[PDB]
Amino acid sequence: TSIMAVTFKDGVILGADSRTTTGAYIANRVTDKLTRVHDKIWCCRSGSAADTQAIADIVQYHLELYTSQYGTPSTETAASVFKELCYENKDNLTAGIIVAGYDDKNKGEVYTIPLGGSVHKLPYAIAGSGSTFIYGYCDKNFRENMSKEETVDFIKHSLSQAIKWDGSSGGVIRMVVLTAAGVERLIFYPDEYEQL
Amino acid sequence: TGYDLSNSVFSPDGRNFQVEYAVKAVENGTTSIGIKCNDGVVFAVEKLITSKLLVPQKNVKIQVVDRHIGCVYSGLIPDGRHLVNRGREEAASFKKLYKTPIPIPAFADRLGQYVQAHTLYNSVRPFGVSTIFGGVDKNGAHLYMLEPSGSYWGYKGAATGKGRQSAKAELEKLVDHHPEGLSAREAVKQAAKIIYLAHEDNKEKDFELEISWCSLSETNGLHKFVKGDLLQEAIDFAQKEIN
Amino acid sequence: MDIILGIRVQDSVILASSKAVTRGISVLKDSDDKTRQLSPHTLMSFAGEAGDTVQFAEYIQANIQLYSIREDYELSPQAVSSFVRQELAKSIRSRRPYQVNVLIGGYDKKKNKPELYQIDYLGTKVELPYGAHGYSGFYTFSLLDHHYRPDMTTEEGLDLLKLCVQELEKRMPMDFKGVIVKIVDKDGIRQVDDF
Amino acid sequence: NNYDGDTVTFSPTGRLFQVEYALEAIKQGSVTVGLRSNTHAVLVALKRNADELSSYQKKIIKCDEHMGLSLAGLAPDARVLSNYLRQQCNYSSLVFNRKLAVERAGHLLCDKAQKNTQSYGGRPYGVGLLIIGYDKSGAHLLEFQPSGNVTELYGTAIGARSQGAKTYLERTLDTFIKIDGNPDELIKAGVEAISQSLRDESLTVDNLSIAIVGKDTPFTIYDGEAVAKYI
Amino acid sequence: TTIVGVKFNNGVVIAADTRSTQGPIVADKNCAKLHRISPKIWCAAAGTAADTEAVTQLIGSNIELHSLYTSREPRVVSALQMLKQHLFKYQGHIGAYLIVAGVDPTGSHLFSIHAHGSTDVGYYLSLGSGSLAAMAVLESHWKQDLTKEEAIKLASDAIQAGIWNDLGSGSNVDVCVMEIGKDAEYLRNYLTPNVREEKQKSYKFPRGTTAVLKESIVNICDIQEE
Amino acid sequence: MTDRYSFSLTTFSPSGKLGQIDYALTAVKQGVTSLGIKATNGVVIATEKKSSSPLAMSETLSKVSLLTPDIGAVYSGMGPDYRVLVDKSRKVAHTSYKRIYGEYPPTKLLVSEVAKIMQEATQSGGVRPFGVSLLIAGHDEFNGFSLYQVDPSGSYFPWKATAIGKGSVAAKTFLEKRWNDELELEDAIHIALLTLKESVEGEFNGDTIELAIIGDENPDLLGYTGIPTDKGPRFRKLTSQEINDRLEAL
Amino acid sequence: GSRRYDSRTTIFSPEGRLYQVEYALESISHAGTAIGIMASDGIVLAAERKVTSTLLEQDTSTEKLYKLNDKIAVAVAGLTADAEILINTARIHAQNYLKTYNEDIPVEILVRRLSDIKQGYTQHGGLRPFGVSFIYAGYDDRYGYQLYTSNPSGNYTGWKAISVGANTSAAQTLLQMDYKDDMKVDDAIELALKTLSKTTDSSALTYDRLEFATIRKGANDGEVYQKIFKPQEIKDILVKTGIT
Amino acid sequence: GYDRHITIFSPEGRLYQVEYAFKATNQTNINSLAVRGKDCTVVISQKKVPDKLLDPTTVSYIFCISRTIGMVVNGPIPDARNAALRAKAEAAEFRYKYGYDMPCDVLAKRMANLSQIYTQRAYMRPLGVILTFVSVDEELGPSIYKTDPAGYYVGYKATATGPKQQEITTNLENHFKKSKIDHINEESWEKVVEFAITHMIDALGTEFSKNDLEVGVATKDKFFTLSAENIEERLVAIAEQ
Amino acid sequence: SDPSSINGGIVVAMTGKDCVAIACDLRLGSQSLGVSNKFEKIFHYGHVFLGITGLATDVTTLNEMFRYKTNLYKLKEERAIEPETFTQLVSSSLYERRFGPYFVGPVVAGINSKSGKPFIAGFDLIGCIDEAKDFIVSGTASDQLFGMCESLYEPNLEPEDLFETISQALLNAADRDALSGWGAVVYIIKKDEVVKRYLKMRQD
Ligand SMILES: [Cl-]
Ligand SMILES: [Mg+2]
Ligand SMILES: [Mg+2]
Ligand SMILES: [Mg+2]
Ligand SMILES: [Mg+2]
Repeated sequence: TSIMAVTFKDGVILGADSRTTTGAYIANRVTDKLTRVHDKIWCCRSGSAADTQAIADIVQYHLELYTSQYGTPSTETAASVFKELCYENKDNLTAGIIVAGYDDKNKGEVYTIPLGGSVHKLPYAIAGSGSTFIYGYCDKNFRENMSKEETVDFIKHSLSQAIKWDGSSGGVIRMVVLTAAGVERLIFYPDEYEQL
Repeated sequence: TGYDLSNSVFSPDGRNFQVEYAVKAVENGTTSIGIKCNDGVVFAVEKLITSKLLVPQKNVKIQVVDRHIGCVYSGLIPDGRHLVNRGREEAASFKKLYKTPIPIPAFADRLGQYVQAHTLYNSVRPFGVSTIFGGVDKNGAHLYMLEPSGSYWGYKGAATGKGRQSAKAELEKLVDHHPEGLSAREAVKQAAKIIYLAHEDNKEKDFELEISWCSLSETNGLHKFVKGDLLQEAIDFAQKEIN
Repeated sequence: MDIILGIRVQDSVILASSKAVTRGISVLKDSDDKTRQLSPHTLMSFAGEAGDTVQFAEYIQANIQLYSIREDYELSPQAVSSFVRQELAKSIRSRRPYQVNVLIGGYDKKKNKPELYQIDYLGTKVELPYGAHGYSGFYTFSLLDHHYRPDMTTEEGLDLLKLCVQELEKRMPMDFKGVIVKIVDKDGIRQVDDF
Repeated sequence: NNYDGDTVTFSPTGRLFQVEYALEAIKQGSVTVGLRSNTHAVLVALKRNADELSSYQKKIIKCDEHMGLSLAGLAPDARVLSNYLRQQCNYSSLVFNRKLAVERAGHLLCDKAQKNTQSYGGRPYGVGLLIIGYDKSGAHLLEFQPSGNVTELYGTAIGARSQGAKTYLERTLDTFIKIDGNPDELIKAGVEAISQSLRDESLTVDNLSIAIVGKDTPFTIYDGEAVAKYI
Repeated sequence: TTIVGVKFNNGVVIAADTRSTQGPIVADKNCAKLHRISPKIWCAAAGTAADTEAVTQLIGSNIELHSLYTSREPRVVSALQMLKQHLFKYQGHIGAYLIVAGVDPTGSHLFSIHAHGSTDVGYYLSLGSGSLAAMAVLESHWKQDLTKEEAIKLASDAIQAGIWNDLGSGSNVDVCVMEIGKDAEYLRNYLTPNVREEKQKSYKFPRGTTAVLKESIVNICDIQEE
Repeated sequence: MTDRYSFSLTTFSPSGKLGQIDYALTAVKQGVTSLGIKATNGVVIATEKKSSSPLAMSETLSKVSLLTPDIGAVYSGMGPDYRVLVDKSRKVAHTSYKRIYGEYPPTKLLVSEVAKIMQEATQSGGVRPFGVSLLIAGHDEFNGFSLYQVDPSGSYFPWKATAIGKGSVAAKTFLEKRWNDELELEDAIHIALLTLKESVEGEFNGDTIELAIIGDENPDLLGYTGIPTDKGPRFRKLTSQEINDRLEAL
Repeated sequence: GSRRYDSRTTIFSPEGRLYQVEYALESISHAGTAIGIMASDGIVLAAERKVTSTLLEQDTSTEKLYKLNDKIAVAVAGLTADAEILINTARIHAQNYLKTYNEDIPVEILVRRLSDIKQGYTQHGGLRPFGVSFIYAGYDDRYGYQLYTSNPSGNYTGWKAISVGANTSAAQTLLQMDYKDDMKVDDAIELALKTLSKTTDSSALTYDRLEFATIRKGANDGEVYQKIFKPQEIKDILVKTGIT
Repeated sequence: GYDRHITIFSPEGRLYQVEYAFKATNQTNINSLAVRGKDCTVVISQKKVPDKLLDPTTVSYIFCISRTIGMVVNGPIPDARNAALRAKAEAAEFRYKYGYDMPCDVLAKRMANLSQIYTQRAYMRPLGVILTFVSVDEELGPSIYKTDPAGYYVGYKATATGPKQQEITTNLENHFKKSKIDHINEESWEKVVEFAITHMIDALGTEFSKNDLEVGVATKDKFFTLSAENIEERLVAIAEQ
Repeated sequence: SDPSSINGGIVVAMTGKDCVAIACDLRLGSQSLGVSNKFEKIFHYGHVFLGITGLATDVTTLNEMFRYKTNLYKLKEERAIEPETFTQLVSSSLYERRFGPYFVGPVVAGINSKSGKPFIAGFDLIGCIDEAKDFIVSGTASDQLFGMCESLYEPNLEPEDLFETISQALLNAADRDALSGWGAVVYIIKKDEVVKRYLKMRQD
């Protein structure tokens, strides 16, 4: 798995590969690891697919009930609910979740929640097995307040390398763009990103 | 008859007489008020000096919930404390799960549902307090008032206790004369005046004024008590207006 | 506990049970009676883990004595053995199982017949003409298979039992310090004091 | 009348009769006085005997090294509430290495008494308490009523004929507050106060009970020949 | 076990082989691995056979009650959500691996679900010890906009690949077709390519060959009158 | 915030009457008429859809409910009490029978379970009895067709034909004259419509009458093909058009 | 609180009677009469159905006579629904005993168990008692044929012949007059039906109104057979005994 | 006479506490109305702010239960909010468990079953409210389902609730007797709101300003409430024809 | 150590023309030690026959359990349980102990009294149903029985031919298993008569 979320001028973009493996067998080659917990709060999932799906479903329930009572939750609130589940059930979970969202007040925000259940607010975040290979690349090439096209290129190139070196990662590069304008899905196929 | 002997029993009118009897305990209590201002709220209360032996400034009636919400009440003081203790538990669990401090409308419903639950069963007594509370959240200033039935609404000004009619009239003048709004420092002065004017209903014993406030500019959106020179300035203003 | 034998003859059931109690290095006692009278015509001998054996036997004894008083009636050996089996079968899936093997020798006063039941710690019940638990059967069953007849007298049953004990005393490595022998018949339970 | 069968029922005028009946038990109880200066706080209690063969019922209970109370009303309820105070004082010390504030002790007693007034099956506490203490903000005196109302005071009295002592303290207020660094004179003022509530009986050696706490004084009770000095 | 699911134009098809095995021994040569959850929601099952039957019947039962409560025909997403939350709670100890397919008022659906509670979406799926053999066929011949006839063909070919190449799979092909606006058609033993040849010899014994000790009539009737 | 009613609210009065059960039966008497008739090859259950307003959509309110594929129920009395009993009856058919035996319960045993739930509301702490009488029609392989009545007490009786609620005394007399042991299902439906016309004041048509049958197996209503042993539900609710057709031959 | 509404079902009157038990017995006195008669070679259970309608499906109906196991049956008087709760408990107790001891439950042990359950409802729980009286007819190898009765108090007693429900005073006198110890099942059948025919509040005793059962040790080869009589068989025995 | 204090049968077979809960329903003196369009469901309710000290934005008896479901309440606000919070919780739980949005009619049934429990169990009182649920359901289309303190519920073509419900009901009955259809044949929700307000004016015989009304609108995939300025636009259009 | 092979034993069931057969050995052991030669493993509840192999305490416990349940079934239903219904009861009962199972291999055999149709079924220890047309095998020599049955069996055998086939299947399977044998029993079941036959076999 290779996943990342990146803040930019207009908001935030989540990116992910599409490969799911059981040992060396690719159980699913068209996986969707970008999952919606609210209209403009999404997450990237890494670790146990059962655990991260179970968690995300519970969060989506909590934010739906939050919205019924108190109106739209902040991205910080969504990250907090994720953290509460991950931290309090750390002994029985294997989950590495990046939370990304768009407010109009706060704009694009990214929170990463690693194995322990700690929270870390960052300008961008990388995670999953394939992320190890692009720490160097991402640190050298990330800038703050990039345009939409620059940020798509940054994610595309980054995950292209993560896919190249990590056997656990592969397939299509899915992306989800979060801005004031709305929610845009993007997909990029092997023949496109491999030649970069 | 017998419909008023047990809580949660509908009379043939459709009324819960035990809740209406709790209101009588509220009406018997000292006067308390709330004023919504431009960027915050001001709370004030009448404290009856039963005797010279009461230590001045010590028997504090206004209570803070979290760091941004003030609560004041009239009626049975222990019932009010019990309600604030619950409010603090609700505000703590909200912040624990959702990180952000509890919004004031959210907090208002937490108290409301709890108070309402005490009108559902014969094994409990309704709350013998009306609670005026509020503060500053992300959406600005909010002032609420909550009754023994569990009913609450948002207010521009709020008043309860023995001198409530007097206070309400004074609050209605401020609303008419200041449509653009009232400043925090003005609201402190006006709160002092209103408690002094409302003290004609409890004129036998002398009293002690207690004021608190949350304001985005004056207190950084945190609840604080009005102390020292600012309190004395408000007492002087109030004393000048009655004479 | 080590050796417990049982043999059902024409008109009685004979139970033979070892006298030794060993705690690791030393033989602490050489006169231990590994049996409880459950009712006037029902005897249970037992062998297994220390503590559990006696605790179980006395617990069964109390329950059958309670039944006797409540109904003013002695349960049949079959009924007693079924009750005992269920308790052991209940025990095996517990937090800490009773490790106890039993033989139940009884005389059914209604049918006028001796009856011997073999029940292991798992709750495995079998009605038999002769039975044993542990390694006791390995040495003795070949002799019992050979000599046993259903119409034997009590004296013939005791002589066949002596042959079984002699074979045990010859070929077993452990010194079990002889056996206490008890006979269950129409007149009740009695101990053979010289064996 | 119809609304006094249990604590859960308000009357038509908004009164809780069971609480008021519990309040009545305090008025029947023997007089006890509390008063303080800036340095010390004093409890003085008139103990009551059953007859001439009997002992005098103890009125003062120690809660910690820096806090304690006097009772008036049902003594077993004072034992329940004082035991609760002992535990809360003890919890504060063990967990936070912190002596429990006297104001916070009053808040805890208020909330414990309140729960008994709002639920079915329970009854209000039938006792009034005068808590004295010396904490990080100096000397303190509290008055606890089983309605839940707790009140911080310079001086007070509860029990039968307590109004006489309470009027005296109201006159003497300006004098006794200034008795700093002189424990004997503060006790004298407390003994003179409780004397205003006596009729027929007078203060004897096994009748009187005095307690004191202060700046360099742990909460200590004086009974028997230890109070002969003040008679 | 080999089980597959294949989406097509106006619905979804599932298929399965018919071999159940204990270790290397074949217990049932004509086992039914296709289960009805509701009339138009079926699933193909692999893993521990008791667990698959139990979890299908439990969710099927709760789905039926839900359908009666809501006055609505059951949805595949409801069967999926109930299956996954149950399986997740039991942390993989209920060894059920299912391909869940069906039609409902929302449309046609195809999901997989694993024992630990993870779910998956696809146009073609395979599960079981023959899943790699089946998926090879599916990856070679699947296309978008398959007809009903093409999907049945592809699905049964994928099961055959499992039958012939996987030792854990064998015997026959069961198929179920769930088309929008139609009754689901369960095709039990759709293919039968493994009929045993006639034996060389009859092993019927002469009567009286077996030695008997005792005969008796067994009373199966209740206690009689008179 | 306690449930302090751990004691019976239904008790024996000096005369031996269980007051709350009697008062529940009085509530059933005020309820709208419903009936049941058993034929040789089926059972019919029927009632009036007493619409509380013309703006209400009376199709959304189902007085006749499927409990299992071969069992149906209708009531007289308090509708909300009926609705929750149907929910409990459907669930108990699964939990205490289908999940054990892999088949739906026979009519008499499902009735027994419903009866048990109603008995418990007559003796348990802090509850009143259910204010309904149920008529449960059903089929099973070994008992054939059957019709049962269930009262607030928990008592149940099997009937050839009966009626409950408003005009039950008159309706039962009407059914005694018409019923015989050689009725076909169509004859029973005809008799059901004749009986029900007497207790209805206003409009009498397929939109104001609710009627269902337990009859032949309906493989068209099963929803799937391929299993020979599953032949489809015997319960069928008649449509508004199907009722109006039979009202012309009335 | 809730105390206000509590009837207090488990208290003594000033006279030392249990109010609710006494009122439950009054309820039972209005129920259809049930008669049990014990003979040397069997037991008869006869009982009168209460509701008469021509439209009641009699052949599939059961309000009076229930089977507890193969050896024991009961005749019910009182609330049928209350009886079914207890009957199912007794059925379970019988099977629990059979599982434990591998022998059919002795009649008295079953009767005591049910009677103890009834007793509990009179001493604790604040619930109304069961408005049911049972006649137990059974057989075991210890005491042979046995008749018992239990009532809402939880008291039980053994009988040679007994009635419960309506007109028990009249019924018990008639039984006491014509019962003898050497009596046989065929004679006891005739006595039971003659007694009901005289005590009935109805104009005449007919087959559609009766439930009838016999426990005989007159099964093939020394076994015990319970026989719940069918409607046609009740009609035949009414003609045989000369009542219709 | 304790059969009037708790929910047990009176000798007439009546539950007086249920009947008195229905009377509490009209304690607010507010009338509500709900109607269905082609693509929408509109609910209107009177808004009365008697005190000048009240914040009028916080005075509401319309609730957003889920995205698709709205709920208007006739009855005291504490019981209204009790029902609102529960309906929100039930709608969220349903979506989590069964994987699709709770239908309006199913929520109504659930809340009705909860209300039925309070009529049978003694320790719980009935809530003194009538709940009118509205949505555009994905299977059934525009939907109105109403619940009361008896535990009764039913679907509606249109409905009215309050002190003057009969006058509004008969007005609506007469309109649908003319048109001979189950809905307001109108494309835009704006005009369906204009119909709802117009027919309330005719039935009640009173004129409305922007602050005297409160409006809720259900469309496909969202329910929302109109602001005072959105209502003012509605009132201008009514007056201009 | 393995609970299913401590005591030993086998059951086989077959169908024929208008009949079923079920058969079992009579051995109970404690591993190598032969304990009883009279431990019957086939029981019946009305006209439904249940064979049970595996751990002997659970064999006895389940027999007592299904007797209990079928007795209560009969009292409530007013009819004897059928093979199809009983098979579902066995499955339900085993699966309710999913994570602490009875160590058994049950086999159901009988004829449906209404349809007259021959029925057999088998289960694993947690209740998975194998509903075979032809035959069902169970126990410590199940492999041996699978081998015998697969070659000896042919469909629609008459009762007296089916007796020979099932007997020879059991006997020769048991003689290749250390933990089975010590006698054998064969039930031939027709719609309204059942014959029980004890077989003569080697006693080692
Ligand atoms: Cl519900
Ligand atoms: Mg790769
Ligand atoms: Mg109630
Ligand atoms: Mg061998
Ligand atoms: Mg050998």
